[PDB]
Amino acid sequence: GEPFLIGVSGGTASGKSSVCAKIVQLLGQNRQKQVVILSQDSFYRVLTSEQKAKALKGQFNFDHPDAFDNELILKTLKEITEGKTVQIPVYDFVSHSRKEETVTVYPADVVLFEGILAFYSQEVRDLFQMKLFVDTDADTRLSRRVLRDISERGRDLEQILSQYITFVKPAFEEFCLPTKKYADVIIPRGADNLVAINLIVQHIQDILNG
Amino acid sequence: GEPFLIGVSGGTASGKSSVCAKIVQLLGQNEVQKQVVILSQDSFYRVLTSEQKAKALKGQFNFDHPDAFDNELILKTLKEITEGKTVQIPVYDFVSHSRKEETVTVYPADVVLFEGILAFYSQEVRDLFQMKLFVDTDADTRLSRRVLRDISERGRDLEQILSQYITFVKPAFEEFCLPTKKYADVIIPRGADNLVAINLIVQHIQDILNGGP
Amino acid sequence: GEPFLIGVSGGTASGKSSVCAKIVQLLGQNEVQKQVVILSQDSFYRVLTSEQKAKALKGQFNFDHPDAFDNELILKTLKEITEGKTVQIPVYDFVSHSRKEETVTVYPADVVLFEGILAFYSQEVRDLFQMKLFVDTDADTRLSRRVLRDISERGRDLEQILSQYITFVKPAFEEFCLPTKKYADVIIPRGADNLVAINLIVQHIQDILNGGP
Amino acid sequence: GEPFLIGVSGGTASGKSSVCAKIVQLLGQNRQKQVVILSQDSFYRVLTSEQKAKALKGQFNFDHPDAFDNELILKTLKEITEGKTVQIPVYDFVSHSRKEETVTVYPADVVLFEGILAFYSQEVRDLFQMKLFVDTDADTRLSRRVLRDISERGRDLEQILSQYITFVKPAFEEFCLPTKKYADVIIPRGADNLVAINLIVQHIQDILNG
Ligand SMILES: [N-]=[N+]=N[C@@H]1[C@H](O)[C@@H](COP(=O)(O)O)O[C@H]1n1ccc(N)nc1=O
Ligand SMILES: [N-]=[N+]=N[C@@H]1[C@H](O)[C@@H](COP(=O)(O)O)O[C@H]1n1ccc(N)nc1=O
Ligand SMILES: [N-]=[N+]=N[C@@H]1[C@H](O)[C@@H](COP(=O)(O)O)O[C@H]1n1ccc(N)nc1=O
Ligand SMILES: [N-]=[N+]=N[C@@H]1[C@H](O)[C@@H](COP(=O)(O)O)O[C@H]1n1ccc(N)nc1=O
Ligand SMILES: [Mg+2]
Ligand SMILES: [Mg+2]
Ligand SMILES: [Mg+2]
Ligand SMILES: [Mg+2]
Repeated sequence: GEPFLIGVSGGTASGKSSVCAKIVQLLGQNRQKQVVILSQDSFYRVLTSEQKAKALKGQFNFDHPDAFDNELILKTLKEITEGKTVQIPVYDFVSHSRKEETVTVYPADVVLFEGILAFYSQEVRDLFQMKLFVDTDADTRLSRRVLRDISERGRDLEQILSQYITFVKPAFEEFCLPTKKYADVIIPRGADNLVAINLIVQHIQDILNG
Repeated sequence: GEPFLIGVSGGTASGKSSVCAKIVQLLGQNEVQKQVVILSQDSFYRVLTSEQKAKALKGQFNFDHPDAFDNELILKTLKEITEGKTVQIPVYDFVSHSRKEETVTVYPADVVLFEGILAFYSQEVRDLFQMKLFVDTDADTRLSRRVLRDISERGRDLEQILSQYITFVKPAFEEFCLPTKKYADVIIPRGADNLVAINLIVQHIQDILNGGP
Repeated sequence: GEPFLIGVSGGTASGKSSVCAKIVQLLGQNEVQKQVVILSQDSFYRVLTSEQKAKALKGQFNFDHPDAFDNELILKTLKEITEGKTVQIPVYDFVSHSRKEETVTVYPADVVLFEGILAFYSQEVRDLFQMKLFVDTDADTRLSRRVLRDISERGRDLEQILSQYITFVKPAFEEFCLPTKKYADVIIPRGADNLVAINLIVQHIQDILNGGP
Repeated sequence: GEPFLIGVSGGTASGKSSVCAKIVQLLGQNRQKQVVILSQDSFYRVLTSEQKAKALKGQFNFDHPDAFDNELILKTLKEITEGKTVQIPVYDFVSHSRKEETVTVYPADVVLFEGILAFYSQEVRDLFQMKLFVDTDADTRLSRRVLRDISERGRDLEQILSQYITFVKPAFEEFCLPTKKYADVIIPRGADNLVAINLIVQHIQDILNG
């Protein structure tokens, strides 16, 4: 069959992955539908030595649409829509290097693609049969983002905040937030909005059933 | 010869003090001078009982709640300043959460600026202000500034800072500060960076002090 | 000899048109005159396809969404007005949800006011404005004004009005209009009733037109 | 035993009664705790013929603290806290008349007292062992209030709105909203905030159990 591709966007630490996890979990509550969640973060571009030098100095914008391998995203997603098995790269964010190992993703009935810029490119955007944007208060997101980067990346607090003000927040307002208008459903308060998520799940189930 | 009281509000680390400072500096650049004094709501915290200080040590005291401040003393102080009287302002030790014996003498001035997250909360205090300004700054910009302020305090954990913010500061802002925003004369987006708005406010103050243009 | 463009935003029935009207009237009272024209975003709705009009008849078309407006035509029109050109403005029939054949000629002016709930949404349009104002009015005050406007339309059900508001108008305001509020130079609480704020804005406009005080 | 008195306040159509119903319903989910919900609207004062004339002309403020029989409220609530059976008046809002029939309320383990001005009087406020304030967007509340009054009171639309602007909204900002500072828990989004309500229920259960 043909997979049902769902695109999920939203600002940093807005709860995109939590909303996808909730969707899969509620899909199984109601044979079973196979569901897989993909992340745009897996498709960061391979950096040159100069770009990696700027990144280690905190001078590379990883929130700009150019930072993502949009060509690899488009090709991976188009092969999924045609029902094939694909290989997903494994990107190391602490070292800014795409690892050699890949992850095999077998065909599923529903595929969720989440990322801060999932709706930016028009070609990938037209592949999504449903599009969701996760909305969360900017300070709530920042404090999640700060705790997340302190532990998962081991970075300094002052350097996290200066990176946020320099790159993350401006790129959100210039590149991510405008893609909100392409969303079929906008979800305020993220995964805690179980009412909205339940409507989305019921909509997904009715499209697959008939 | 009546002091001109200006109330300044806005969320934590929105720029209330910087806006007050910019107004003071701009008022002096166009002097042909004016006595200007700045008061802060943070000087009027209540003295905590030993029961309350115990909860405070466990991070279970809401310092952002209206009850945390001496609203009676705020009103009495600002009313006397309005009448041209000289007032005594307490000094508050935040480590001890108590008031030192020494007070600060504050003399009347041409312009008195009072800044506070809850400056507009009480109706009696709000009516004392002949001009009211609200500083509107992005929440994540404010949180970044607020974290850097609090973290400079020695032995103040970051996860303690962020959890106090999520539990007390953000809810108190939404529930007690934001409903008063409607009462301002002018709302200043982006804080002290908004000089077109601040220049208009300063020009309006100069013309009130001069009895006209 | 360049027209001075002012962008005005704020939620539904916040007072955008009244604020524009008050600015026009106050600019003429202190003339020693200035040509001022007012444009509205509601003139730039897109023509609806027969598929879209069908959903509109079932109350399932979002007229508050950014896609409902001709952003290309808005930008092209305001860019030509900025250059001092004369523009043709469409006329929109709301019953038919289509554009009449007749257009309205709009000549350049000293001051051009553009008002719209989504006036600041697009970055290209937002940068054309040399001054940006946001009108901040209580939501229940706005809803009361909005219901009385819509209910005067013949055969327009009240429960249809309120459900269109809850489904489309309020969410679009929170998700598309409010994030642009930060870009305004001045935020006007309580709308056209705020004459201290409006007087400051008018005085600032007069001084830009005069090249100084 | 002694009943556990809970006071619930909030603006018009904020969901106060819906929050009380949800609390009772979740209390029984977890012998059983007997719970009763009382409404401040039952204790409107008996109007004189002149006051009733102004009310029929739309010139009486039913949102002012003086409109409620605070003496009867205090006495009814104090007798409840001492464990007695009380009689609750039955007020007719369309006619502004207290009916002669009363409702018998037998002792319960938990008593919820909801009303726009439940925390206004300090004497009634000190009787509440827990205090809750329900927060909801003003336009959401107005549209609920409008539909509610169109049907339950049969009033004209223009007269509902003018009453709201003249009395309801100003009295909310002057009398109701300031009592928010007495609340132990503030509930944004009303009954839809099942996370906050669950914490309240668990707190109630732990106070009753031990
Ligand atoms: N910096 N920065 N911001 C980006 C994005 O905002 C976030 C995307 O996902 P999200 O968690 O915001 O949803 O990843 C961060 N990233 C990317 C590569 C790397 N080597 N280190 C990182 O930190
Ligand atoms: N926690 N907390 N919040 C409060 C207020 O929100 C902020 C004042 O407002 P502002 O400076 O943000 O304008 O001070 C914090 N405070 C209070 C006492 C203390 N011993 N240490 C503190 O940190
Ligand atoms: N529905 N709705 N919302 C829209 C907008 O929110 C409002 C414009 O903004 P404003 O007048 O509130 O400033 O017009 C309404 N509209 C649009 C088309 C039509 N045929 N009838 C209407 O009523
Ligand atoms: N008018 N008015 N406002 C009041 C209050 O706002 C509301 C209290 O309860 P709430 O539903 O706002 O929670 O009752 C209304 N009332 C009272 C007596 C009467 N004879 N007719 C009424 O309509
Ligand atoms: Mg993620
Ligand atoms: Mg300060
Ligand atoms: Mg208009
Ligand atoms: Mg009720």
